[PDB]
Amino acid sequence: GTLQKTEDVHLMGFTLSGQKVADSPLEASKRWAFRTGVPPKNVEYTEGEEAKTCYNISVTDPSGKSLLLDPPSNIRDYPKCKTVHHIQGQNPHAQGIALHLWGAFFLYDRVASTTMYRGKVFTEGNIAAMIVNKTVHRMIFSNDTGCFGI
Amino acid sequence: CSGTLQKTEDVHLMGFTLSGQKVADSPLEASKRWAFRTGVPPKNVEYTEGEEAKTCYNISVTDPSGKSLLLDPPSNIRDYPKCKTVHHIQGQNPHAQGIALHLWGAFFLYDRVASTTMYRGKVFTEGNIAAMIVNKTVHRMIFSNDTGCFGIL
Amino acid sequence: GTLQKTEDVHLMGFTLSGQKVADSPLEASKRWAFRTGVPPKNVEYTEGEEAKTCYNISVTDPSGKSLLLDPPSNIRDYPKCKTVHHIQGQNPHAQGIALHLWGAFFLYDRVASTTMYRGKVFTEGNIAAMIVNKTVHRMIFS
Amino acid sequence: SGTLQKTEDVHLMGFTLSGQKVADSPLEASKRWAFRTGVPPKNVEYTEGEEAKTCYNISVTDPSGKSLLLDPPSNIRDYPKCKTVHHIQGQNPHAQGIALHLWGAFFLYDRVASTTMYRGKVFTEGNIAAMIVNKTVHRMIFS
Amino acid sequence: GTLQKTEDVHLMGFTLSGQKVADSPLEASKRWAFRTGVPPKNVEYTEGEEAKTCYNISVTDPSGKSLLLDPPSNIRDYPKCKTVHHIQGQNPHAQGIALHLWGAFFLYDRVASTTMYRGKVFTEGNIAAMIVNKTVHRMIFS
Amino acid sequence: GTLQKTEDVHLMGFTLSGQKVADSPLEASKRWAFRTGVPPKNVEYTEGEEAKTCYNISVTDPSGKSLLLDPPSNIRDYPKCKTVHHIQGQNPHAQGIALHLWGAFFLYDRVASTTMYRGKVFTEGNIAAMIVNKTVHRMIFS
Amino acid sequence: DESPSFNTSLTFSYNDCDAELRIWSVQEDDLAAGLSWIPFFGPGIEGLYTAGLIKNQNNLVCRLRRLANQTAKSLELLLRVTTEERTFSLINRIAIDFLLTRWGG
Amino acid sequence: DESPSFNTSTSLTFSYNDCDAELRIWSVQEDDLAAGLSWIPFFGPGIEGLYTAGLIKNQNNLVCRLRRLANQTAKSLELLLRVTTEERTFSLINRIAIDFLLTRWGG
Amino acid sequence: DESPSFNTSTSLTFSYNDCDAELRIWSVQEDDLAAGLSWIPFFGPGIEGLYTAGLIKNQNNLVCRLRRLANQTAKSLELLLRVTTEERTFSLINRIAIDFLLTRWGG
Amino acid sequence: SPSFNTSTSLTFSYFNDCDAELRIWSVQEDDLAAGLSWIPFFGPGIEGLYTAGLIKNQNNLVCRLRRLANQTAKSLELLLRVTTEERTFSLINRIAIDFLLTRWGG
Amino acid sequence: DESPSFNTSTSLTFSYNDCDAELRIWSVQEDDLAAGLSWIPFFGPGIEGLYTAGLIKNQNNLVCRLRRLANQTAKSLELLLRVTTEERTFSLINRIAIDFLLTRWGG
Amino acid sequence: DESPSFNTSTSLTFSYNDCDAELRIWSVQEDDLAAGLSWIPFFGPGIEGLYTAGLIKNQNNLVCRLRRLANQTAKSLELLLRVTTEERTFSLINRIAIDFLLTRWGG
Ligand SMILES: *[C@@H]1O[C@H](CO)[C@@H](O[C@@H]2O[C@H](CO)[C@@H](O[C@@H]3O[C@H](CO[C@H]4O[C@H](CO)[C@@H](O)[C@H](O)[C@@H]4O)[C@@H](O)[C@H](O[C@H]4O[C@H](CO)[C@@H](O)[C@H](O)[C@@H]4O)[C@@H]3O)[C@H](O)[C@H]2NC(C)=O)[C@H](O)[C@H]1NC(C)=O
Ligand SMILES: *[C@@H]1O[C@H](CO)[C@@H](O[C@@H]2O[C@H](CO)[C@@H](O[C@@H]3O[C@H](CO[C@H]4O[C@H](CO)[C@@H](O)[C@H](O)[C@@H]4O)[C@@H](O)[C@H](O[C@H]4O[C@H](CO)[C@@H](O)[C@H](O)[C@@H]4O)[C@@H]3O)[C@H](O)[C@H]2NC(C)=O)[C@H](O)[C@H]1NC(C)=O
Ligand SMILES: *[C@@H]1O[C@H](CO)[C@@H](O[C@@H]2O[C@H](CO)[C@@H](O[C@@H]3O[C@H](CO[C@H]4O[C@H](CO)[C@@H](O)[C@H](O)[C@@H]4O)[C@@H](O)[C@H](O[C@H]4O[C@H](CO)[C@@H](O)[C@H](O)[C@@H]4O)[C@@H]3O)[C@H](O)[C@H]2NC(C)=O)[C@H](O)[C@H]1NC(C)=O
Ligand SMILES: *[C@@H]1O[C@H](CO)[C@@H](O[C@@H]2O[C@H](CO)[C@@H](O[C@@H]3O[C@H](CO[C@H]4O[C@H](CO)[C@@H](O)[C@H](O)[C@@H]4O)[C@@H](O)[C@H](O[C@H]4O[C@H](CO)[C@@H](O)[C@H](O)[C@@H]4O)[C@@H]3O)[C@H](O)[C@H]2NC(C)=O)[C@H](O)[C@H]1NC(C)=O
Ligand SMILES: *[C@@H]1O[C@H](CO)[C@@H](O[C@@H]2O[C@H](CO)[C@@H](O[C@@H]3O[C@H](CO)[C@@H](O)[C@H](O)[C@@H]3O)[C@H](O)[C@H]2NC(C)=O)[C@H](O)[C@H]1NC(C)=O
Ligand SMILES: *[C@@H]1O[C@H](CO)[C@@H](O[C@@H]2O[C@H](CO)[C@@H](O[C@@H]3O[C@H](CO)[C@@H](O)[C@H](O)[C@@H]3O)[C@H](O)[C@H]2NC(C)=O)[C@H](O)[C@H]1NC(C)=O
Ligand SMILES: *[C@@H]1O[C@H](CO)[C@@H](O[C@@H]2O[C@H](CO)[C@@H](O[C@@H]3O[C@H](CO)[C@@H](O)[C@H](O)[C@@H]3O)[C@H](O)[C@H]2NC(C)=O)[C@H](O)[C@H]1NC(C)=O
Ligand SMILES: *[C@@H]1O[C@H](CO)[C@@H](O[C@@H]2O[C@H](CO)[C@@H](O[C@@H]3O[C@H](CO)[C@@H](O)[C@H](O)[C@@H]3O)[C@H](O)[C@H]2NC(C)=O)[C@H](O)[C@H]1NC(C)=O
Ligand SMILES: *[C@@H]1O[C@H](CO)[C@@H](O[C@@H]2O[C@H](CO)[C@@H](O[C@@H]3O[C@H](CO)[C@@H](O)[C@H](O)[C@@H]3O)[C@H](O)[C@H]2NC(C)=O)[C@H](O)[C@H]1NC(C)=O
Ligand SMILES: *[C@@H]1O[C@H](CO)[C@@H](O[C@@H]2O[C@H](CO)[C@@H](O[C@@H]3O[C@H](CO)[C@@H](O)[C@H](O)[C@@H]3O)[C@H](O)[C@H]2NC(C)=O)[C@H](O)[C@H]1NC(C)=O
Repeated sequence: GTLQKTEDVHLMGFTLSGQKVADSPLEASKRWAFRTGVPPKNVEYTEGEEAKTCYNISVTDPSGKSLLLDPPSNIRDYPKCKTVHHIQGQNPHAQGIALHLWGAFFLYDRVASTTMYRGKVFTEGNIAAMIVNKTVHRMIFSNDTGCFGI
Repeated sequence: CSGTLQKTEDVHLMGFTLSGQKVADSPLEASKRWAFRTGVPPKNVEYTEGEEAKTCYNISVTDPSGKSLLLDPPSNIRDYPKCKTVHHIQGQNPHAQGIALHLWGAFFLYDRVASTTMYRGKVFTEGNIAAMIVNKTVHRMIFSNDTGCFGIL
Repeated sequence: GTLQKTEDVHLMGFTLSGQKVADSPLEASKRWAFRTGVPPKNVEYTEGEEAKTCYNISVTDPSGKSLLLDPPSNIRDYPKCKTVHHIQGQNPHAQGIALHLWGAFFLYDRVASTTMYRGKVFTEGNIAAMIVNKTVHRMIFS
Repeated sequence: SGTLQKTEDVHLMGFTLSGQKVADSPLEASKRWAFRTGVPPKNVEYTEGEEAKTCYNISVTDPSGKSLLLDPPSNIRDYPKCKTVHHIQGQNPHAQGIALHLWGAFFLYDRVASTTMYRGKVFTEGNIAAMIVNKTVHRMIFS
Repeated sequence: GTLQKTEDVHLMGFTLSGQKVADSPLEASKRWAFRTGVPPKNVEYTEGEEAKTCYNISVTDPSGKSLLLDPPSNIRDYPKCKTVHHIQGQNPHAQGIALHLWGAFFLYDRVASTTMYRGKVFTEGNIAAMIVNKTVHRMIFS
Repeated sequence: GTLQKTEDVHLMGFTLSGQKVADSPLEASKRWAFRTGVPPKNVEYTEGEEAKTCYNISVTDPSGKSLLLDPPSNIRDYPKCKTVHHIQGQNPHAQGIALHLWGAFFLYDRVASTTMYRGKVFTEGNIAAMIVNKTVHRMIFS
Repeated sequence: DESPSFNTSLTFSYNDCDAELRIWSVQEDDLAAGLSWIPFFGPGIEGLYTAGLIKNQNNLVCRLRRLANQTAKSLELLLRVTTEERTFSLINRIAIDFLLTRWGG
Repeated sequence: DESPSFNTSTSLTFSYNDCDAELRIWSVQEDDLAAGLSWIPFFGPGIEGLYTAGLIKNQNNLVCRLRRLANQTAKSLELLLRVTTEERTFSLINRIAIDFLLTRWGG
Repeated sequence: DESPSFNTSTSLTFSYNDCDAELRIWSVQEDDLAAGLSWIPFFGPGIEGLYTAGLIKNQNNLVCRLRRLANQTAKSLELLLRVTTEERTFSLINRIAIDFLLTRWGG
Repeated sequence: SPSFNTSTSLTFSYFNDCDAELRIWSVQEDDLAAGLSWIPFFGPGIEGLYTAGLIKNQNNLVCRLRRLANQTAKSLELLLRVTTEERTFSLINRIAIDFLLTRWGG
Repeated sequence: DESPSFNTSTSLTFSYNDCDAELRIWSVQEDDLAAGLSWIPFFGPGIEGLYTAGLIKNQNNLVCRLRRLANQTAKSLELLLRVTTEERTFSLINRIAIDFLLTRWGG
Repeated sequence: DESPSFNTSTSLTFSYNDCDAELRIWSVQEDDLAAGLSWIPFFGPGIEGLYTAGLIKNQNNLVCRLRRLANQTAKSLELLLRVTTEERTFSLINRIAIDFLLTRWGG
């Protein structure tokens, strides 16, 4: 094809809410699990979709310590959300880190992650790669419950 | 002698939100302006138009027995029309009784109704309504769980 | 002219049967239709004409629940009717509230409505606002 | 002629019958009440009113055990100032309808005058009057 | 020009003092401000022009703490200076982090930043990108 | 001279145990020294070699604290080792950063460093680069 | 929302017609009874209405019918704006509109 | 219904036994309607304590004609309430204000 | 409470930072009569399609003074709503129109 | 990683469960320069950096970008398994080198 | 910083005693796609199960050339780490790809 | 991020007063390797003696054409850093090396 520069290679994230996947918090929470023995990985993308549903979640132990990882300095909240769901929960017999069962990504501000970070608003989605031209891009552009617990 | 009132359908009474007043509208900080009190009846007033709000709130507050401490909505209470972000918070308060009230003077705005209290399962915002007179020509010229919620005093 | 007291205004309700409009129950049933997404409304009127035909209509689903709304405490039967028709039926593919296709009003006792209530006798008509004082009212009346 | 400059300059004050030298002991104050079917009840808002001398609290039930009085709306509250509250428990077997006043007077409650008697609420008997007084004259005469 | 290896890309950084920019500290403070909401960014550069003057400036508050960001482990003191001015100051009406008004960079030892760091010798200047191979760089320098 | 895709590169780690270098802990301690002022550097590789000897060494001062640097989050133990030697020592006259005399790398889980980290099992070896495709790799690897 | 006024030869200031117009109206002679203003001595719901007839002397019945037929278009847009589903009154609005347009004229 | 205008002269000018001279009434904050944080309902008076007490003096034969006004207002008021069909609370001061505006514009 | 007038030419003269210049609002409708049958409720837009969007421009500092005006009139509106006892929604339009008719008589 | 070329949005050259409406947010650097607005002090913060826009589904473009959101996830997870650095990974340069590698070579 | 390339047949082509003939390696396997769910991290092998062992046989005396390659690769790569300043991750595979693309297509 | 070149003879030809004529520079070592042993990190020069000093002379007014490159590089590099999210160090050498090849193989 045609590739003249470097910053015309775009990585944009598409949410699962625009894929006709039902994402109410009472039943979207069975796509998440806990596991010991895997590192967390991050990847940087550029643009993204407005998200219909976003989640701000906290999972604690019976002793009061959060089971989610501490967020790094480059993790921010997701930019545009239409609905933010606040969720508090506890789990006594799960340890490790949080993972997505479908293999999808936890989208943040231009960072896609394979784990869930404490106190940050995310969504679920997948990032996609493409190459556009400048003139083409001018043309086509205008405790609640025992959550988790496998 | 500015007698610009000719007929009564010049109703133009906007309800302006507090998010454009440079008041903090995060859900953690907006909860400090709300408290429960008994002995005050609720009052509603009718507005006809208003701003498009930035943040809006879905709030349910229960007791340890499981009964919601917010009043049931009348048949004219509807969800607020324009909200860029709706915040859904479920919490509980074990030591507060009465109804919910605002500590500044601002009204809980709904679809064309400003109230002094919150209702069960309805999306609101904060704001103050203002009454003013413009005719048709000028308006056509311009136009286009968590627990410890509400703490205590 | 001039208007002296607040009670000198009147809102008379004139029926469609005086407009030489056919009023058989089978022929008047095509001006009524069901629709969701609109609230019902009521308006007070003072007096009006008594209709030639009035209707008492109950419409239920096949499971037994009537699709029409329950009447509030201010709704009463229409005062004077020459002929009252009792028509009942069913409609399985109707949901929402009842509305009038021509934009007319369902007249009751001093309340005109945009919807049709359960078990109350109504008529079809439109109301009009007009100002006559008591001085020349008895010249016209009787 | 007339000095009416604001809409809230119109006062509606309700005066009790006991200030009109009308007998108000419950033995001969029960002959001004009766029961009737076919009349809807009506309510009217007023603003302020006279401190009452004697008020009443009346529950009337049938021998089947149900009250003949109406269920009070959320608007209806107890009368503000009563020096003496008479509590009467009675039973009428052959009455039906709503309670009405024979003299045409109103059953006064907290800023609501009604044509009927409600259940569990303390009322008085009185009549309301409308008049226009501004701020300065009211501060002069009101004390 | 055509380069044969990736190493040939050089990034020299030239200071502002070569443009006859006034560099007395009593007037340089208007090229610095404080602002909330802008994250800092670092760029690695290979080599750079030294400075006629260098600064070691810490800003304190009435509460006693430093309002400047702590340096990462890659931040070092500037290599070559001629006259460094060790300056201690105090500013009670500032919040956020420090930024340069002209868009210039706070040069350190092979790291250029857009912010100030606590207790580090820096200079003010920009960086430029270019390609010279070994032969042309050998007929110069020597 | 053929590289179709970017994962045709390979960086393998080769240990000195397979080169017949004397790798008993008595004579392997004089290839290690301490020096101040040199920052540590590390580089990531892909595949490696099973080592005959691996080492697990923590050295403390007379005041009790270890002289070795705290390993980052990405540093892990070496994957496969046939023999692991555990040595606890003490050196009061030296301070600084542990370095290698021969220039060989301290190998960990896909990280070759120029320094020694505490609590992590390493080995000694170098890294090398090659360009093979899948067709050669399926017939060279058992 | 049109509102014509009559005159004391009757000047009016703002097929599909039936000439015979009969109405029911709220009682006026009941005020002169003396004791019938009391709700207990009142007539009730059914006996509250008197029948009467409006004569067709200057074709006012037909213009009243078309007045209703064009008034129903203006009134229903007004009912669409309000948020209340109970009985809504329009007497005060017409009176205030008459006072507001009387000042200009 | 009818309404008099109890106004000052600048003898006292009025407008359009069975009596008790002492008239002690309850009212809604006789003066000082505004304060720092009293217009808010959370720091408000409450439903049982927003009523003040006053005593109207009978100085120009004032209470007696007000009682005779109130005892005759009911003839118009019950007939006014008979016509309407709504059974909730019914405001009336707007009707009196519109009546005043209609009657004072006599031509 | 307060109510300003906003007139154009016979000039944008009025009668009787900490603000945003942009004011995006929702209104009912300017004129739906051009459709022809939109006034019939069965052919109407419904609840979700009832409103239209607009943008009031702050070219003569109207928006900031309106935001100040709402906070100034909130106190008087709470003091007005305290006196009434009905918990249904209360319409203020006739109150403002009667107050406008009573407040000016000089000419 | 499966790449995708939007050439001409007619040409769709490569290396239900769909929604036609695609609103996006991005950093538009065309109007971001604005004279002297590239200064970090004369600039926007975190809340205000982004724009808004819509993508028209001309030749069924959104419904194939979502199938692309499927078909590049497995390769991206297998790519992130091999690496060992736990912070964010730059990926644009890898695609840029791969384009020239599969363009001309052996 | 050399990078040999091997091609099949002419046995391998190298193109661009103190050495052990035996060379066993551990590697990250690429045949995990046949499972269909092993690419998900929750269903993956983890840290200890990530590796697959194998043996590289000596065909054209390539083991000893690799061991001699590794000994003087460090001679240049120590300087390559000397020039840079950051104390952690440096993937050199992009550097080798760019140098290979510049070397054989200079013009 | 534009970059000049080194085209000499067929003087210096550069393909894309208020200066200082003198320009002496510090650089990373070019020929530290002289005994074959200084490349060891233990036998390295450290951080104090790491840098070598020299002088760059003005032959064809090169110094002004490098000092005037400061505006048109810092104009774009701020917008380049605004896109990325990391506060770490960020190398640009691979970006320029890719971009030159992307420019050269446009046709
Ligand atoms: C009209 O618009 C104005 C602004 O233009 C709004 O005015 C605000 O009104 C609120 C009323 O609650 C004021 O809040 C009060 O502030 C004081 C302390 O707050 C801060 O004060 C200084 C600010 O620098 C600092 O010391 C520190 O940050 C403080 O937090 C106190 O007087 C009040 O505290 C009261 O409540 C707390 C409950 O937590 C208890 O301690 C006590 O009850 C105490 O009395 C209160 O918080 C606010 O300051 C005003 N803003 C400005 C800018 O003046 C109006 O509200 C608005 N009207 C509306 C919307 O109707
Ligand atoms: C692959 O590359 C590696 C490095 O990466 C090369 O290893 C170099 O090997 C040479 C040659 O052996 C080393 O140079 C010298 O080695 C001697 C070490 O021998 C020790 O053991 C013998 C016992 O048999 C005894 O002589 C004695 O115990 C020695 O300690 C020494 O002569 C030198 O070390 C020190 O000796 C004395 C102190 O003991 C001092 O006076 C000297 O100055 C010196 O410090 C010396 O080291 C060399 O060190 C290795 N490294 C480097 C970087 O060159 C491999 O040879 C190479 N392989 C191939 C096949 O090319
Ligand atoms: C005021 O009074 C006038 C009469 O004086 C009323 O006007 C009537 O308005 C309705 C509006 O719906 C008209 O009904 C329409 O009539 C047409 C039917 O066509 C038949 O009739 C004509 C003439 O009689 C001939 O061509 C032929 O006989 C046809 O068979 C159609 O245009 C309309 O049909 C629409 O509705 C049906 C049912 O849903 C669907 O097919 C379509 O939606 C279609 O658009 C419609 O039925 C009526 O004709 C008018 N009357 C007269 C005499 O002209 C006003 O309504 C009244 N105002 C109020 C407020 O009550
Ligand atoms: C890029 O190339 C340019 C080519 O000119 C080099 O030169 C400098 O460019 C910068 C950026 O434009 C200049 O800085 C600005 O210059 C102006 C100064 O003029 C005022 O001052 C002089 C005497 O001091 C008087 O004529 C008179 O008072 C002028 O008003 C002003 O535009 C700027 O200062 C003002 O900026 C704003 C606007 O009001 C205010 O906030 C400030 O407080 C201040 O008043 C600004 O200083 C600079 O003057 C040029 N230097 C020379 C010697 O000409 C750059 O070196 C080069 N590189 C960069 C920018 O990195
Ligand atoms: C999502 O929910 C979490 C909590 O579940 C919210 O995080 C909370 O954020 C507030 C505001 O920043 C934090 O308060 C601050 O904490 C420290 C206390 O030392 C201090 O910096 C400040 O004084 C302030 O009080 C709070 O600690 C934090 N809670 C947790 C558990 O991390 C988060 O803000 C929510 N997100 C959104 C968008 O609302
Ligand atoms: C604000 O939050 C409330 C929380 O209650 C939301 O109301 C809830 O809305 C959902 C979705 O419509 C309702 O679920 C549905 O209810 C019935 C009965 O089960 C049925 O139609 C469906 O099967 C479905 O489950 C839920 O009942 C309802 N909750 C209550 C108490 O009524 C509300 O939607 C939120 N507001 C917004 C704008 O999102
Ligand atoms: C119009 O039609 C409706 C029915 O569609 C008629 O309402 C019916 O009226 C009768 C007579 O009052 C009711 O029967 C009585 O009901 C209760 C128990 O439900 C009780 O008082 C008596 O034992 C007696 O059975 C009947 O329930 C009611 N039906 C419905 C569905 O409400 C209405 O009378 C008709 N109106 C006219 C004017 O003909
Ligand atoms: C006028 O007489 C009525 C009828 O006797 C009185 O109403 C009664 O008030 C008492 C005291 O508040 C109520 O008792 C309460 O009921 C429930 C259930 O037990 C609970 O909240 C309390 O534990 C308490 O016992 C009683 O139910 C209520 N009766 C009725 C029929 O509503 C009224 O208080 C009298 N007014 C006065 C004395 O001013
Ligand atoms: C630039 O100014 C900074 C201060 O703004 C100077 O840093 C200071 O350097 C001295 C001398 O090294 C430090 O004292 C030493 O610190 C530690 C404390 O644990 C310890 O090694 C010694 O006991 C000694 O006290 C001092 O702490 C440090 N101050 C700060 C705030 O970091 C810096 O030296 C100046 N640079 C130049 C080139 O002048
Ligand atoms: C390599 O050698 C180091 C020498 O320190 C070994 O590190 C030591 O490992 C043991 C066993 O895990 C640690 O003991 C544990 O420490 C904490 C705190 O007490 C707690 O989890 C357990 O109760 C247990 O005592 C020990 O602290 C640790 N030493 C240091 C200085 O960190 C390391 O295990 C060796 N590696 C292998 C593979 O053998």
